[PDB]
Amino acid sequence: VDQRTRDALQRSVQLAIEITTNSQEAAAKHEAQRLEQEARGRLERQKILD
Amino acid sequence: LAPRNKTRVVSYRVPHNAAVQVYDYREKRARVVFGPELVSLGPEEQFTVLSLSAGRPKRPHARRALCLLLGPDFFTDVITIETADHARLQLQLAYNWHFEVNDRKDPQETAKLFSVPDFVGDACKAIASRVRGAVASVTFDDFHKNSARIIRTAVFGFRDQAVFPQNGLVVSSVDVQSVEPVDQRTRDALQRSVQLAIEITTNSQEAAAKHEAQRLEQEARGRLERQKILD
Amino acid sequence: LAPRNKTRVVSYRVPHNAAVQVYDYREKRARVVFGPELVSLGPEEQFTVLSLSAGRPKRPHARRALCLLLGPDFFTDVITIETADHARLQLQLAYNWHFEVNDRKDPQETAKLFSVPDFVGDACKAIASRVRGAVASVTFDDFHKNSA
Ligand SMILES: NC(=O)c1ccc[n+]([C@@H]2O[C@H](COP(=O)([O-])OP(=O)(O)OC[C@H]3O[C@@H](n4cnc5c(N)ncnc54)[C@H](O)[C@@H]3O)[C@@H](O)[C@H]2O)c1
Ligand SMILES: NC(=O)c1ccc[n+]([C@@H]2O[C@H](COP(=O)([O-])OP(=O)(O)OC[C@H]3O[C@@H](n4cnc5c(N)ncnc54)[C@H](O)[C@@H]3O)[C@@H](O)[C@H]2O)c1
Repeated sequence: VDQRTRDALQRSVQLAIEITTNSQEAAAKHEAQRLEQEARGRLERQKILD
Repeated sequence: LAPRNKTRVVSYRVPHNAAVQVYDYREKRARVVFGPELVSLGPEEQFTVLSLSAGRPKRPHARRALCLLLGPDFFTDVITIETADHARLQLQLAYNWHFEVNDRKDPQETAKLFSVPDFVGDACKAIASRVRGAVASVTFDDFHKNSARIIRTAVFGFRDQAVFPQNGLVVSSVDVQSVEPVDQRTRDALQRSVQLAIEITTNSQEAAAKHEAQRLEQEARGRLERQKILD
Repeated sequence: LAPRNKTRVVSYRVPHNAAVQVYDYREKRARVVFGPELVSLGPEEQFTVLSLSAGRPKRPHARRALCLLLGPDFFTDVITIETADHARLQLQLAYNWHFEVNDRKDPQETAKLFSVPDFVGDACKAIASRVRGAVASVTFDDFHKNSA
């Protein structure tokens, strides 16, 4: 019945959306770091072979 | 239009896959007429007029009719629900139904098609209550990624069809059409999510290109050093 | 146009790969006429008019017709979907269909072609629900590279 209550719940749903976007950005950052380290390791082994 | 002749036998042509109910108030005898037969009233018989539901949010008392069509039709309803994350969002569903009349010669089975005089509003509010109840304990992300299975489990049970045994109305399918948030801020927040996904994809292709460039650069450098020592 | 002679036998020429349904309300007998035959009504027979779906987003009740064409045609629909990355994007699809009539002499099989009086809106919303449901759990990059 109270409008303030519904307005308070809108902040809850926008915080849930912000949480989901932060989660996908963190997953992308960790995949980027894994590929970066794999390429760096292959590059170092190739420099020693050269 | 033009007036009808009150002295002529009042009659009506029942379509294919339809039925009418008509009770002889004098001779005390009911009959349900199926198929594409032509129905002609006796001197004291009357029709059973069906007050049905229609419209886009399925309001009641919106389509009065005279015969009952029991074919594989569908009707579509708009359902506003809210999730466990308090995400208000509205749906558009589609409901394949038909009537299972086992025997058309049975006076007791075929009477039950008119046992429920608003077979559309009943089924639509029933499926609305079921879907609304099951989604209210499901978060927004799970619902967005799995909303076919959620609603198909909410409507049916533990089952391929949702039979309604008061009148024999099965519901054989549900077809979700449009799921969008009621709140504009919600949609605006999701636009930032999709543009971040695109930026992630471009950063991934740029990193892959950089690592391929570094591999070719080191290979050429190694061949150059071996050639300088040979010279 | 010019008025028709009400006293003449009302008749209609069914095309190739088509059918009509017509029920004799007096003699209590239905018949489904196939092929390119010419159909002539008895004194109490009537046609079954089909209210179909048409248009670019496939609205309902947009093309009333009289005979049923059961050939290898296609109809095209526009489907707005959304992916697991919340990418709203619309499609244009094309649906090769035909009717499988095993026996044209069977009164019960051939009655079922008119069992569903809007065979276009039904199939298009059904394929819309299926595609919309399956793509909603697939990310945007996978869908763009593998959407066939
Ligand atoms: N198999 C199919 O896919 C199929 C077959 C026939 C018709 N259709 C059409 O699909 C459309 C869906 O639109 P909607 O439901 O959003 O519009 P709506 O909500 O206004 O339709 C109300 C529903 O009530 C039903 N109805 C009306 N009068 C009736 C009677 N006398 N007896 C029994 N049932 C009756 C109709 O079939 C319709 O589906 C219908 O208008 C219908 O003509 C589909
Ligand atoms: N094999 C083929 O590729 C082939 C064959 C014939 C026609 N076509 C044409 O392809 C076009 C596709 O356009 P669209 O579907 O976007 O336009 P649309 O969506 O307006 O067409 C509606 C569909 O309903 C069908 N239809 C109309 N009246 C009918 C009846 N009485 N009985 C049975 N079916 C009926 C038509 O075949 C058409 O495909 C059609 O207009 C059709 O003429 C293709």
